[PDB]
Amino acid sequence: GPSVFLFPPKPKDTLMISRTPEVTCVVVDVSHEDPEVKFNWYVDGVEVHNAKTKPREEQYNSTYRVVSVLTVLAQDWLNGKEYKCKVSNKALPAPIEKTISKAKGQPREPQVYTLPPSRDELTKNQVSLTCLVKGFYPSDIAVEWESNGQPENNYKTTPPVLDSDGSFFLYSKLTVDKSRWQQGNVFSCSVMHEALHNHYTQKSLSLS
Amino acid sequence: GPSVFLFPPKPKDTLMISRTPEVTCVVVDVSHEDPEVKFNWYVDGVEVHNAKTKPREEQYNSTYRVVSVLTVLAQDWLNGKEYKCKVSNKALPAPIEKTISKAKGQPREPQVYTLPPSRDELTKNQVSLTCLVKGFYPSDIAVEWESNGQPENNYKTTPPVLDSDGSFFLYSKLTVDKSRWQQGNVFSCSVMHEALHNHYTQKSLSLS
Ligand SMILES: *[C@@H]1O[C@H](CO[C@@H]2O[C@@H](C)[C@@H](O)[C@@H](O)[C@@H]2O)[C@@H](O[C@@H]2O[C@H](CO)[C@@H](O[C@@H]3O[C@H](CO[C@H]4O[C@H](CO)[C@@H](O)[C@H](O)[C@@H]4O[C@@H]4O[C@H](CO)[C@@H](O)[C@H](O)[C@H]4NC(C)=O)[C@@H](O)[C@H](O[C@H]4O[C@H](CO)[C@@H](O)[C@H](O)[C@@H]4O[C@@H]4O[C@H](CO)[C@@H](O)[C@H](O)[C@H]4NC(C)=O)[C@@H]3O)[C@H](O)[C@H]2NC(C)=O)[C@H](O)[C@H]1NC(C)=O
Ligand SMILES: *[C@@H]1O[C@H](CO[C@@H]2O[C@@H](C)[C@@H](O)[C@@H](O)[C@@H]2O)[C@@H](O[C@@H]2O[C@H](CO)[C@@H](O[C@@H]3O[C@H](CO[C@H]4O[C@H](CO)[C@@H](O)[C@H](O)[C@@H]4O[C@@H]4O[C@H](CO)[C@@H](O)[C@H](O)[C@H]4NC(C)=O)[C@@H](O)[C@H](O[C@H]4O[C@H](CO)[C@@H](O)[C@H](O)[C@@H]4O[C@@H]4O[C@H](CO)[C@@H](O)[C@H](O)[C@H]4NC(C)=O)[C@@H]3O)[C@H](O)[C@H]2NC(C)=O)[C@H](O)[C@H]1NC(C)=O
Repeated sequence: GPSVFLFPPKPKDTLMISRTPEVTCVVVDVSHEDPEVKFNWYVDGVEVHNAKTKPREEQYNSTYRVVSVLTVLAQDWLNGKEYKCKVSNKALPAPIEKTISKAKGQPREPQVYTLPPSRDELTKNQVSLTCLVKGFYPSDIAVEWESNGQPENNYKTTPPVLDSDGSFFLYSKLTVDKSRWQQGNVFSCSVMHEALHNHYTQKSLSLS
Repeated sequence: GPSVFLFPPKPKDTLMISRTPEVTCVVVDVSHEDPEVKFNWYVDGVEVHNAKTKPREEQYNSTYRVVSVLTVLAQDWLNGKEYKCKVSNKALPAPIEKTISKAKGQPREPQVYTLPPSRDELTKNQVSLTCLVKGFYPSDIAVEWESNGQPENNYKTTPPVLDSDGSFFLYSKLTVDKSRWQQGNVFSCSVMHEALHNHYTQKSLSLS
């Protein structure tokens, strides 16, 4: 048979003014001769109807893949509303409810430190810039790098890791031409998280 | 019905002289009235019999959980031998083969930089020490921290992240009493990876 998966809004969507955060009910594994599902959504059990079943797109496993999407208020998600996606299907002898909400636990304000490349790393053509972002709850957050109010292309962020004190940390690495870090050039780590002021801070980092 | 999961040896096991690296065939979801499985193992298809079905231990889902374990040569794994765990079960109308070997691709020697805590982090009681370990392949690796030839207890390592250039990176964070980092005290990041010399390097980091 099948199995149902539920996914939460994106950090940036819920912590930014004019975005469109949404929850995404992914039904995977559907049998051809019975490929019709049926979604009924609920916010805190209260049945809401901003549904959006995006018609049934195809796959490889000789099976199938139906998906709904429910737009939702940012302050809704942040205030811990529960979002029950109720799948009703013919081929199943029972629906498959799957609830999910924000993570409860006390929010925690991330500390952000930016870290210059190790003296040794100069021997290369491109150098690494490190953003440490520790001690935060819940795990949802969003990191980004820029310079001159312009995004940077070459950075990659580790996913959050459960720290020893039940909070999270993570690093985001930025890579640049060694020439740039030298000169004087200034670069910024931007973090977006619940527990932050205006949900947003930004630490710079450069050369002395 | 069920589903089968296969897991590879641990990094340290295969890159260290006298360890006992093993592959672990985890059969999850077993029916009570038909809870008997059968494993037949193969190294590169050649059937080997260092099997080890650890009798069937229990669970919660009103289902079931049978497991085998096959010891194996370190240089075997590192040389890309393929390890087919063949599950034969009654309740299934077909076995469930699941192959897995080392990751193919050209091994790549990790660069290791250690990073002191950001000037601002001194306002706290405990300080963070960073190990950057980048540009390596395959993803298997093992990090560890110590001081005075003694392990440290408070560190946590991110899992490897796919970098832009098809290699991996990761950081390992070590936490210490601010008092220690000060003094003069020296700390070491220890890395164990295929592409390394003797499969092992270790960079130190301290105060000037
Ligand atoms: C054949 O049918 C389908 C078709 O899939 C096709 O074949 C497979 C093999 C792949 O090659 C596909 O590329 C290909 O299209 C197969 O369907 C798959 O089914 C498996 C399970 O049977 C699913 O694995 C799950 O993955 C989720 C999260 O995965 C995201 O990223 C995956 C890529 O790695 C991607 O596959 C998923 O679609 C999903 O996609 C994400 O979608 C959102 C949309 O906005 C996006 O933001 C993401 O970026 C996007 N990612 C991508 C790349 O698309 C994983 O979380 C599930 O496991 C969780 O839950 C399990 C318990 O239910 C638990 O055991 C796990 O440990 C894990 O637990 C989670 O842990 C963390 C907390 O730290 C957190 O993630 C969760 O909160 C927590 N969950 C819970 C509730 O505990 C799960 O493993 C795939 O989703 C699915 N593939 C696709 C594309 O849907 C299927 O394999 C075949 N049929 C079979 C079984 O024979
Ligand atoms: C009855 O209960 C048990 C309890 O399990 C869980 O318990 C509760 C608390 C919740 O978390 C529930 O989500 C869940 O019920 C269920 O047993 C579970 O079975 C599910 C699905 O059958 C498993 O999900 C998979 O997890 C594996 C990894 O599992 C390791 O790590 C887990 C968390 O980190 C841990 O819980 C496991 O114990 C296990 O631990 C490892 O064990 C070995 C043994 O020695 C050890 O050596 C390792 O060191 C150790 N790992 C460590 C360090 O933690 C994961 O691999 C699977 O994800 C891949 O496959 C999915 C297939 O569905 C796919 O959806 C994913 O996207 C993902 O994709 C893979 O990507 C890799 C990339 O390299 C690739 O190699 C694979 O080919 C590819 N696989 C694909 C696509 O198929 C998967 O998420 C649970 O782990 C397992 N739980 C336990 C306790 O074992 C059981 O299902 C329940 N009955 C039901 C629901 O019917």
